[PDB]
Amino acid sequence: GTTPSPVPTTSTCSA
Amino acid sequence: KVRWPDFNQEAYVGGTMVRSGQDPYARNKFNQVESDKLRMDRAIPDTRHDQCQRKQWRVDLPATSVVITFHNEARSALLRTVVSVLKKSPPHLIKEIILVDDYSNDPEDGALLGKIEKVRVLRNDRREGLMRSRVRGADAAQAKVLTFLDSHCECNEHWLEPLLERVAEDRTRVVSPIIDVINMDNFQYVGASADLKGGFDWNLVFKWDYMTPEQRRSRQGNPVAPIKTPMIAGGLFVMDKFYFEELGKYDMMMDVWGGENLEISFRVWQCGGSLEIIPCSRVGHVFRKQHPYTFPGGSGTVFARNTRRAAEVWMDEYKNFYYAAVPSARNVPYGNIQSRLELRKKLSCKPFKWYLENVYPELRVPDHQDIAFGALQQGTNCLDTLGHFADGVVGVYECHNAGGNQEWALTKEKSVKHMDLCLTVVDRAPGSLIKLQGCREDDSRQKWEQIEGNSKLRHVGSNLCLDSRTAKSGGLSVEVCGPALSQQWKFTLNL
Ligand SMILES: *[C@H]1O[C@H](CO)[C@H](O)[C@H](O)[C@H]1NC(C)=O
Repeated sequence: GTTPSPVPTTSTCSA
Repeated sequence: KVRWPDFNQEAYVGGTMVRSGQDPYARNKFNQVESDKLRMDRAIPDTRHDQCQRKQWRVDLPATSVVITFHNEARSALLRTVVSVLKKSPPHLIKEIILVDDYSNDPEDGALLGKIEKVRVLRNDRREGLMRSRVRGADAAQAKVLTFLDSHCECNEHWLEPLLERVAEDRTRVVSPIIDVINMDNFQYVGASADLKGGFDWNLVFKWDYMTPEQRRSRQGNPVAPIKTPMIAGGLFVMDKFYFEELGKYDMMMDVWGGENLEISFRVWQCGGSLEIIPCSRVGHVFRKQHPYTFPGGSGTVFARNTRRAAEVWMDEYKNFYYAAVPSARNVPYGNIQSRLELRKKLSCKPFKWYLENVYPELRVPDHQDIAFGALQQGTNCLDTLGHFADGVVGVYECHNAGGNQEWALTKEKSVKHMDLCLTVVDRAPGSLIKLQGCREDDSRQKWEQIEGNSKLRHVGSNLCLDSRTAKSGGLSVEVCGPALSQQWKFTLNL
């Protein structure tokens, strides 16, 4: 198996 | 031998269905009840950009051997992976599907699938790990091009041809699809943001990076162009078999845990190849974590053997930033690396500094004389500018691992700095909010220090500590130092 990984997201506000 | 449409799904999934009362998520961290409700050939939406539908390919593209490694996969998910490959791919391009059963508890999960047209099953007599298993599958491969998939994927419309066309043109390209999301709870197939690609911080765990403004501008101008990327995302890539062999396959001294894409991504880039994401190639995948791995935590040790084997061979002096991020790894045995060092020397690869400058310049490197660096963490929250500027308050906010307003350093002059703003004790009365102000080299109000095993931040020359107890009331404060949860702070890198 693969190394469990997070679903593709990022911060929902911008720098 | 049976053609895949004639394969008896209901008999295969069978006695492995979830009983009422059993945790649906127990087998492989996603909802098996919902996986089992789907048919093996279930329709999925075509998430490709419209331009992708206007592409034609030569009939003489090279065929591939598809190598799927697995360990205790949910049967419905493993079978749907295989069927997706067979259903969505031009048959001539599938030389074979090699399933490498990495010592699953029941050897029937794999053996029963070997009845299917094109499917060959190799079973490991002990748990070797994905990397060693992929080498076994690759050594067994008959085709000139290898395709590696994970065991809980679903290929989309014309996923394979765009990948093969890149590799057939230049054998030094290692190419992947855009990964679409198969929700772990309800199994709906959807697209993620197009502005995300693979990356990592100095802890060397995979993360998703948000494209920079330049990269986003470039993507907008051609949303189907291949995208260069610093780190393979996911279980999924295509590579010329001879190139895979010439470059050193995988390091056969890696174990089960972590690092599967790290060593190979560094090696491919440093030794003259490239990594790409191909937008017209889509494959959905069941991601199994809801959150990033926590650091500090036990993962840093779990992944250390494989991670150190990558860092010690490839990263030159930059391995020190990894150990700054993951001090628990520093002393974990990782085996002899002489043969991989020898490979690097034999292949004439570039230094890691060259990788950083030319492949991953977005990874920010500490200053030579920084004391600490990264984010300043408190539980799952991070010190954050909240988008403020000079004279504004500072705050705390959920750590998003995206840099930005959460990017800090503890400088040689003992300041806590973000761009040209510094944490400033404008009022020493206990309880008072601190402020962002322009960094000035000799301002005593801007001096801080790590104390108590790098677990708190005290204002130099005082008994005041940085405190989040005022966060609801307007921002972070200075408070009399004491044994308070709200006074725990730790930089992700301690240099
Ligand atoms: C988004 O804005 C919030 C505040 O509204 C935080 O400052 C957060 O850290 C920001 N995200 C990034 C990526 O800097």
